[PDB]
Amino acid sequence: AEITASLVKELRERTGAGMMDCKKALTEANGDIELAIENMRKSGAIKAAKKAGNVAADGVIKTKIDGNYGIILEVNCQTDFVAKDAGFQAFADKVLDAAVAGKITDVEVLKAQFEEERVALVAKIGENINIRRVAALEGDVLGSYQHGARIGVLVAAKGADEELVKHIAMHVAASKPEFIKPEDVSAEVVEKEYQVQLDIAMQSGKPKEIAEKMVEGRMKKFTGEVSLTGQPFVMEPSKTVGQLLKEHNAEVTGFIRFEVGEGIEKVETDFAAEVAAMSKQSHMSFERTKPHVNVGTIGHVDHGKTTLTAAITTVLAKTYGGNTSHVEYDTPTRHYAHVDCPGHADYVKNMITGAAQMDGAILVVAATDGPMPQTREHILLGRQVGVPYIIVFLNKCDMVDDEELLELVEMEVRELLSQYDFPGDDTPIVRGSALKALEGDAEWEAKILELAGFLDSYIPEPERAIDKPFLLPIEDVFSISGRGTVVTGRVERGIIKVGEEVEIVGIKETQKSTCTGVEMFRKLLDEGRAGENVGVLLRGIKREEIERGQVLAKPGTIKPHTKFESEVYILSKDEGGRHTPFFKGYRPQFYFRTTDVTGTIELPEGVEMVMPGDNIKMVVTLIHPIAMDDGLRFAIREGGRTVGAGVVAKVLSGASSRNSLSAQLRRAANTRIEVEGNLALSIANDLLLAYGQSPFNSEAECISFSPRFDGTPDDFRINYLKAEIMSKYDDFSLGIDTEAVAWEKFLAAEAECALTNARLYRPDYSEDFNFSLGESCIHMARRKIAKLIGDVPSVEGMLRHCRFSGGATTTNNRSYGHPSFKFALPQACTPRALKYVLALRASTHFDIRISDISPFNKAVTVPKNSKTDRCIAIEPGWNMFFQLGIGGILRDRLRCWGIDLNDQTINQRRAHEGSVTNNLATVDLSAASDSISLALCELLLPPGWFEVLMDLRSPKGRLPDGSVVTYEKISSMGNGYTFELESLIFASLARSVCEILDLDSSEVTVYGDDIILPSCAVPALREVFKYVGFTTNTKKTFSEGPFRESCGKHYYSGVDVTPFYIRHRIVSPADLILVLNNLYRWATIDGVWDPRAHSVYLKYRKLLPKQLQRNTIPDGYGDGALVGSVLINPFAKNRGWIRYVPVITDHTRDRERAELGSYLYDLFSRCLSESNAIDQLICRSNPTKISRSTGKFDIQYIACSSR
RNA sequence: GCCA
Ligand SMILES: Nc1nc2c(ncn2[C@@H]2O[C@H](COP(=O)(O)OP(=O)(O)OP(=O)(O)O)C[C@H]2O)c(=O)[nH]1
Ligand SMILES: Nc1nc2c(ncn2[C@@H]2O[C@H](COP(=O)(O)OP(=O)(O)OP(=O)(O)O)C[C@H]2O)c(=O)[nH]1
Ligand SMILES: [Ca+2]
Ligand SMILES: [Ca+2]
Repeated sequence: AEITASLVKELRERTGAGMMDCKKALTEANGDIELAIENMRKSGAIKAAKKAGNVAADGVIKTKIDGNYGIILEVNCQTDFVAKDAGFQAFADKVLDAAVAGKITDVEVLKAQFEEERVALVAKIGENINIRRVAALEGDVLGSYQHGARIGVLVAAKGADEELVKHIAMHVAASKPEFIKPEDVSAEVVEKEYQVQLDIAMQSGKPKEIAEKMVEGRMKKFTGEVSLTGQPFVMEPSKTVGQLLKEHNAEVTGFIRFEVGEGIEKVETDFAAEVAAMSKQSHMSFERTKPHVNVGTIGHVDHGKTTLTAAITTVLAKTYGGNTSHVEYDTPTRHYAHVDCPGHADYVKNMITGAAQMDGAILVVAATDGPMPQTREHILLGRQVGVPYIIVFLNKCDMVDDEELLELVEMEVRELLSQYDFPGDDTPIVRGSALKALEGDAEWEAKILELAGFLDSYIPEPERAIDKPFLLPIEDVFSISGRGTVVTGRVERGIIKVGEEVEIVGIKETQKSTCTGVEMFRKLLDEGRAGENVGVLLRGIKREEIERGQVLAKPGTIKPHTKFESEVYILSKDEGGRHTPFFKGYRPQFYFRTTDVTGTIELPEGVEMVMPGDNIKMVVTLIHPIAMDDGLRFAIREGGRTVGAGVVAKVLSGASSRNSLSAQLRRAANTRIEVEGNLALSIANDLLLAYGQSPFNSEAECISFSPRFDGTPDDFRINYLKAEIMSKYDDFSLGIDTEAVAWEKFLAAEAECALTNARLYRPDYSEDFNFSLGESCIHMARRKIAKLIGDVPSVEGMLRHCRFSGGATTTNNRSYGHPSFKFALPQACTPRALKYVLALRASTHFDIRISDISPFNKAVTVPKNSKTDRCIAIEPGWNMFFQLGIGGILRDRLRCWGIDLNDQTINQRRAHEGSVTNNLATVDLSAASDSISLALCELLLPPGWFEVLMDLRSPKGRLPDGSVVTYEKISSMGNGYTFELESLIFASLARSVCEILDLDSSEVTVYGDDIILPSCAVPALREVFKYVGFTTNTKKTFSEGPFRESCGKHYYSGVDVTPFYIRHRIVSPADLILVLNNLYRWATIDGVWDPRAHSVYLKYRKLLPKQLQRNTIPDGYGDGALVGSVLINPFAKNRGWIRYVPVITDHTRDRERAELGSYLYDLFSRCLSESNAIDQLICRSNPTKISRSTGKFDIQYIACSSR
């Protein structure tokens, strides 16, 4: 030792400071008990001193009101756990009570008055704490709301009562109103804020008043919303607080709102590379089945917790060979993933959300200080979250010589533990140091190895999924003629062999049956094992008495319940969640395994509001049963949107609306808007005029107007609209205009592939003298293609990418377009394509039948402009099945050239850049995917690929005119890979032009035929394209000037000038609503109208049935309602804190789906899956449902968010 | 009325 036995046996029982701060202040005070007290008392200030250098992010807020004098107080510490401790409560309680009396407002007054007592705890605890600020408020009838402890508010209101200033307090704490009234705002913060926005918009070319008018209406909101007055009342967003006041009788004199840690920093703490940080200082000098265990580390800030998981990692490496920021490390036996629990409220979040589950905590306490008062709250957390086992590491022991004190704290700790029902007597506790464990010190190196040895033995092997009792959440149910009723889904746990009896429990009287079989798309099996997607055939049960939502379990394994208590986390505004709080009523959907189900929730004691971002326990009561057991995760949703996660804790026992409004709307919907002439056009003209431009003279002008690419952005923007807005209208009658031009154009493309097919298979000028650019790019391109693409399409690629999808094939029409009707009905197929089908058939035990074995496809016709149609081709369905495969593989391979064909996004930005910069061109080919001749493909593609492309194409054509074509081009759009093939042809050529000119190939980007490459590359690109068959559309290709367009977006000197198109005779309210929304979106800046267009909007809004004039939805929710402000929608129906606005939909009618074809589509699709801070992993993908579109409209009520 |  260094003293005697228990020399500190009560030198902490009156202090609570460190152990080696009592074996020290009691050695230079020679066993003087009441001396050491003052040696540390006036020395406990150098402590609090060495702490103000530690950021104090966490803490608590307190709130007291004396008759009508109230006070709000922020006394913050630096941790979740300290803020909730018994002590740090008492201190701020008193410092608060001694403030009503001592009516302070100067922080320093109460500060120093306690600065004594406040260096008393800091020492006892170990955290930089203090009283950061204070203020107070006096009014007539004033009140407060205290949101747990994170945040509190003070409201003073004249003319208000008890259940009102409370509600105004609750609101304030939600909507952080930076002012009491719109007019309150600093006529400086705004005299000059109207002088900065006026440039944002006057630079866009907007005329004086237009920009003014616009900036005003927008500054007008910029205040109302940040002002208690112009804020939608949080318990009634239909009306604003402003109106809530004036309406009751009262007004509000003032408010204070405090939130723990406002404007501090909280400087991000990344736990991951952090371990690496301490470790790098000491780095200087088969069987994968193994169990995966999760542990967490929880203790006092730098009691070594950081260093210990750092020591854990290294010492494990020095011996053996081996979410949201986590470090892993290995044992000869098992694998560990380790997290830190820096916060309570933050750990719970991560545990309800599933992002970080605990199998066993390891509590970390330093032996020189022993348990800190707040260690109670650590064991508490584990207790609350219900961490099954806790292991304990005593850190930094070497600095405690009297081994009597080790056995002391060890005993101290073992007490606290069992105070919260953990087995504190029979729990392992290693005594060691991480500090010298890093420093290679084998003596303490072995202590780490010891703790580990426990992670091995005391935290038990987590029960494997395969080992639990079988269970399969039912995604879908089918009746297969002669095979019987089968269900599909993924087996969650256990095994299911054929013959066994299964229980089908879920939503009705749990029923029972027996497993007839088990199969995948290719294999037929006799057992289904955990993690596998299968179909399971039953007997005796019919498909009308099974629902999706139900599970298929081993009998007695699970049971149906309707009520449970649970721990849920509501997502924040930031994380996709709601952006409004909810209260007593909340009635959302709880999505369980594979289905939404609706329920009511009841808050615990003392809580009546809930906000995005906050944890919360609630007792959920569902509208009908669902198999469940403790620990079952669920999502909480609002019409498809996830807004919270949750886990069932304990399961209990279990003991507004508008139908004439619905009909009123339904009827308006089904009306015809009626007028004299051409409304579409009339709208365009009242628009052209409202912007001071000549109207279209005649239907003739609409489709024959060329914009001027000069002048201000504003001047051009409408000028561009004027040339685009009517360009696609399909109902001008005025023209000898047909689709005969479509076939003329088509015959011309063929005629061209003919030419270039001849020219390209014949480049023997019988000479060398002459070297050509076209020739060189083909050669250069071929070589890059082969390196990107391979010799031939990997069986795997072809295997994971072939699929049915979508619309017509040679055998099915629009009505039978769905993938299920492609597996159902026999599909055509090409002579050359037969081996693939037959290969597919040898591939599966299901039926794969060719209907016909023809070489033809159907050229047909769809709309394009007013001037011309577009011919496409409808392919033999089996041929399609395989063209999607190569299409799918080219789609990946293109990624390596920086082309991403899913994301038109990247081609739009580069269009916007080209737009200010002028260093990028946007180029456009004319009859793009009709000019790619056979010859050209064959020069460019590996022969293996080209063969396969010839196998998979449709060789011959079959026109409406009954005639024929033997295709000269390789393929027509309609073909499941011509879009990716044309992308790759175009990219490869333009990249070659890049090298030939010393430009960076990575500057090339391509989506279909929308090509973007450096502006210098274009004249060359032009010539290459001419050589290889293509014709570049000089009109739509821009390599200079202020204009660029790519993939739907059109830019002018960087301002978006993308137009909108009226494609059709507007006839139904929906038609009009749609045009009026396209107007809205094209003429609104952040919800604020250009007034030139606003008048025209208002004018034509009056053509709609009245109810439809005021029925508004937000943006992003479609077009069956006018886009505007949802909080002033009289038909909006708030129902359980989710608001529902009704929108127009197309009335449908159900059709029989093909049971067999829909089940193949399902099983084939699960086959597709196995070849490919988050909880989208809680939801599935849905059953096949067919419907026919009647021309009538309906009204559906859908979920909206206040903004 | 296909392919993205
Ligand atoms: N099957 C099909 N493919 C299309 C369609 N639109 C674009 N693409 C694909 O991208 C390429 C065509 O770009 P487009 O915007 O249609 O222009 P284009 O019709 O070929 O020629 P143009 O410049 O004369 O309009 C080829 C084709 O595979 C379409 O409506 N149907
Ligand atoms: N595969 C396919 N590609 C298309 C289609 N329409 C346009 N594109 C492709 O995008 C390129 C740009 O043509 P745009 O006329 O600006 O229309 P968009 O690309 O469809 O724009 P948006 O996002 O609004 O749909 C041409 C073509 O490659 C289409 O119907 N099918
Ligand atoms: Ca084009
Ligand atoms: Ca294009």
